Amino acid sequence: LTILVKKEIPRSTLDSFMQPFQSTLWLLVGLSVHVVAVMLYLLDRFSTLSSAMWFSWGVLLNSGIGEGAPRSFSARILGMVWAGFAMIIVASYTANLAAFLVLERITGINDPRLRNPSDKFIYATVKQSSV
Amino acid sequence: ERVQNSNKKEWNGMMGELLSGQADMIVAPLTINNERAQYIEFSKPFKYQGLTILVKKEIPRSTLDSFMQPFQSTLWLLVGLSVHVVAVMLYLLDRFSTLSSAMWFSWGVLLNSGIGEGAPRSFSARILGMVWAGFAMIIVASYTANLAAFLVLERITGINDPRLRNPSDKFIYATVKQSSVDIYFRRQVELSTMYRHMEKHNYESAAEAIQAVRDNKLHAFIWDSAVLEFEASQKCDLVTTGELFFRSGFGIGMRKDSPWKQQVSLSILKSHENGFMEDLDKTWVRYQECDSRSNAPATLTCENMAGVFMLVAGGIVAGIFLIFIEIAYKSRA
Amino acid sequence: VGSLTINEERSEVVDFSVPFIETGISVMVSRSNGTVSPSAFLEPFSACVWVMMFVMLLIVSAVAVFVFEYVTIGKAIWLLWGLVFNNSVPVQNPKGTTSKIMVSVWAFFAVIFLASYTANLAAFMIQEEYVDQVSGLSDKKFQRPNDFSPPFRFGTVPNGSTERNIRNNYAEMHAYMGKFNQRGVDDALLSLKTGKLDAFIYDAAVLNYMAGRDEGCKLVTIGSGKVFASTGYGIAIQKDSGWKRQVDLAILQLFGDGEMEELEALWLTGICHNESQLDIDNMAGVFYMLGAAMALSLITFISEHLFYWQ
Amino acid sequence: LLWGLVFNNSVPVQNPKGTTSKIMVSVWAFFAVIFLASYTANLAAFMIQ
Repeated sequence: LTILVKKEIPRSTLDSFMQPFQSTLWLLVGLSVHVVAVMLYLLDRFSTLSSAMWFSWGVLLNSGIGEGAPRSFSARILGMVWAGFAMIIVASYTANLAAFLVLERITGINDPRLRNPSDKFIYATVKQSSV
Repeated sequence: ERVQNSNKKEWNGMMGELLSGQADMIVAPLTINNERAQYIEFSKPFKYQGLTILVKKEIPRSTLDSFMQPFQSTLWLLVGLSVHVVAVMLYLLDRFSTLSSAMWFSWGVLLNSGIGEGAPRSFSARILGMVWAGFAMIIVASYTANLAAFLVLERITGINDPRLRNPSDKFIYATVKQSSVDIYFRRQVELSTMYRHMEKHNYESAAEAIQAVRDNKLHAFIWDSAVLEFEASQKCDLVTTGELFFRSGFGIGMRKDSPWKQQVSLSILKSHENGFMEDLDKTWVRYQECDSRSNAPATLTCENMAGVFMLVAGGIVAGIFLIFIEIAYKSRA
Repeated sequence: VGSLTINEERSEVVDFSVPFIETGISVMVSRSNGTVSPSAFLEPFSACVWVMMFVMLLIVSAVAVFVFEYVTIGKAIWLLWGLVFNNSVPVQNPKGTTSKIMVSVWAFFAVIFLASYTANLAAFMIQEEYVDQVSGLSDKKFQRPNDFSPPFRFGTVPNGSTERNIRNNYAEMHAYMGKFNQRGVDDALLSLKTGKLDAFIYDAAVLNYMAGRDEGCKLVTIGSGKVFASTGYGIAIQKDSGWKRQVDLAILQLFGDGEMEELEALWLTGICHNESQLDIDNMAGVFYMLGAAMALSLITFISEHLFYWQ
Repeated sequence: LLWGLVFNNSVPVQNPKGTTSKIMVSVWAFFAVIFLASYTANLAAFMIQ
């Protein structure tokens, strides 16, 4: 003898089409891009100007878009930890994408759903049978 | 026990000294049984605990020794030979439609290092380079996943274990002689055979069996949780395995019908009321740890880096010699 | 017989039997969302790896000089950072084929490196457990709830033993809890599920049953089984009657036979007995590692006024 | 050009002229980073189950 139950739905993470955390996949990081571009502009100004964001996005997206390195080292040391931060957020995105994709019914007559009865579960068998 | 091969039952050890008038109170971790409480009055019993099993934790390793060698049997140099023969193939495709530099192109295709070369002029080499980069992405993704596989990847459970219920020679079991565990086992009939396997290996003190478990002469030990759970928190190499059998608490053993039997049953409860015992076991019991054995392999021990740094430590030495040979070639031709 | 605890306020009038079921004062916590660690996995790579990186990185300046002898001051580390963190930053390669070797070693160190750190991080963030944001009754949250946007709401049933125990240790606690009385156990669960109550305080055995008999098995109780005032159940009896010492024997005999674990099949068994990064805003530590550098870039800007004196 | 950035490689490739050409490659790079992190994700889910 054995027990028959109905399988559930459970979903895949298809509906997160590049939105697993789009609440907190913030545009605040893009504002951070813009203000560090303003900061590198001011560091290069008072020691290649309007193109700084076309540099910085090419730092971000691993796309070699055709710009020049900052001449001052004070912007370069910021770019070092900026690339380190970019590696950190892409690694965290990879791990949090894997977390969605790596992640219990009744067990016998010794289950308190079935041994101790209730209203939330309904049990039945064929009448006048061996069960 | 029945002693002197006669009709006399004396009480060994401490309780006989309580019965013989050597004392009038017992203040010790003394459990509550049906046989001792036949004529010895107890108190409200200090605590609530149970019996549990003590075993020795294993080694298990991390994957530090795979310093860039998880599969160095099959992390083949055959792929480098494949690099060399596809460089020869691109050379021949560019020749008979940038020559000696083709491997300095192709390695820069492989290692995501933009080393300063030119694209092949013919498209027939370019379509090979497309699927070559796709293959490079495939092998680096497989290496990442197989590195994660090493880093993402069972002891006895109660008296209902066939290692322990059905006895054998490969496991040795012991408890302290003349204790409450020997009473609980001789009382039970279903465990009688287990007790008959227990009769040839028992010990006389707690520390004897605790030291003997760590010397692998004794694979398991049975005692109370309120000592073994402390001992597995200080000598931090051993572990318990969960559930309890005989849930009780240590009580004060008194002589029968002493007049303090109403006082000490009050004051114990009073000490359970105003927060004294929580200060007491915070001072004495849960004051120290090493680490809770939740079996979390998700941790570091990236302590050593020797096998992965030794490749650059040999590269820095051999590179000046290869530079000297290269400039001797430049001077020659 | 029934559910009836043992204490001192009842032992003066009534005599008692042997303690009967281990219990105490516990606390049922809300069914909160899952949480990852409040920081990125910056645990001890900095002990060995992050410090070996600099000292094995800086040594190539000698060979970078030696290849130009037979471009090092600012360009060398600017090259050597771009390939270790997987970026096509526009960087001029060094001259000559003899300089091309060590970068080709460093790229293989990079691919081993980042695939290691992603590996360890991916091992770490799918095995870490949620940590119990409230612990113990001695916490400031369980003290006078002063500094808390809307503050903590403790539930209790105002007739019984736990009220008379809490009125003799923390007067202002129950003086605040007097506005938060409950009229039943299921009404306490319904008030906890609808956001009307933050935490509930009751006996250990009933709470440990209802933790195991909820339709979901979300978060239940603070810690695992940490009880405040550990006591027992019992059987009340006529004071100093002769029928006490017999039941005192017989109950211990029951403890001698193991029949409570045979009576476990009705008693306390259950379902789920401890068997999304909207909270990714815990990245403020690395944002502090951002803005600290945003300080230092000004600091170096100030020390870039030193050629005015030199 | 469009193969070198989708499979994460610094192949020596001349960028196109003008800032107006620079937009679609900057979209494609974000498609690449979504792409490879997807395929590594699904593969890493697949080979430990």
